[PDB]
Amino acid sequence: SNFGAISSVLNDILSRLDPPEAEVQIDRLITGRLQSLQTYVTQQLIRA
Amino acid sequence: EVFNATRFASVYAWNRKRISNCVADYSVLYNSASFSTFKCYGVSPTKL
Ligand SMILES: *[C@@H]1O[C@H](CO)[C@@H](O)[C@H](O)[C@H]1NC(C)=O
Repeated sequence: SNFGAISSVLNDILSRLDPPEAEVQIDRLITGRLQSLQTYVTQQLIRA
Repeated sequence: EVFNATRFASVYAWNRKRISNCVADYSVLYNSASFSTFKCYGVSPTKL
């Protein structure tokens, strides 16, 4: 999932842009994925 | 054959040439009348 970032592939954001921009995008990846874990994790705890 | 072409089509109707089935000629672009600007939106210039 894009999570708002320009692509869902980690490297393909990099090699497209100069990193000082990627630092911004990779947030919207991390902020997305990190969340998606905490969703999944908090699920498991409840389900556990 | 695109860059150094003598007479371009006008901005309103621009001639579309597919560069295809070849090995990158980008190295020869260095020494020339070159470009007023070289701006890569799709990838960083090193990845070319
Ligand atoms: C275009 O012509 C210049 C010489 O005017 C040359 O240096 C350059 O390599 C040419 N471009 C390509 C892609 O061959």
